[PDB]
Amino acid sequence: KVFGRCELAAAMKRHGLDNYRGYSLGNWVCAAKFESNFNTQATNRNTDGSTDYGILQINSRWWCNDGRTPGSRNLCNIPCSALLSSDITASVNCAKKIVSDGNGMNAWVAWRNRCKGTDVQAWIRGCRL
Ligand SMILES: CC(=O)N[C@@H]1[C@@H](O)[C@H](O)[C@@H](CO)O[C@@H]1O
Ligand SMILES: [Cl-]
Ligand SMILES: [Cl-]
Ligand SMILES: [Cl-]
Ligand SMILES: [Cl-]
Ligand code: NA
Repeated sequence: KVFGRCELAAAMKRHGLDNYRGYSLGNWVCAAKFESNFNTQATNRNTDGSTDYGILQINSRWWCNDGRTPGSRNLCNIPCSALLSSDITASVNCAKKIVSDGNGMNAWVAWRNRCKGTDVQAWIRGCRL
């Protein structure tokens, strides 16, 4: 599923991401925009053999199991395919654990490089929330 911008902001807000660990909703929508272009089916292979999955590009090195990342963890206790569903519950729940692990949203490389320090409120501008 390719979410619309305001459609994804609503779903993130319903699942409790707005100001989760102090990150306003616009941060999460910006992160999704540059990680997956709002596409729940996005995948990308990392150089070390791990793979990032879904709308927030969550990495199999630490957070999910895909059966093909030897030595990795499954800290969110989910198959990585659950992160590709049109329902974003799994991605949001796992995002909440990642963002709580000490490093905030710096765990998302695209957020650090393309959202951090910008007007992230622009990303929820005009949305009925
Ligand atoms: C929280 C998380 O899994 N972030 C990943 C990061 O691990 C990975 O290096 C990158 C590759 O582009 O995508 C995402 O930002
Ligand atoms: Cl915001
Ligand atoms: Cl594995
Ligand atoms: Cl959803
Ligand atoms: Cl933080
Ligand atoms: Na894993």
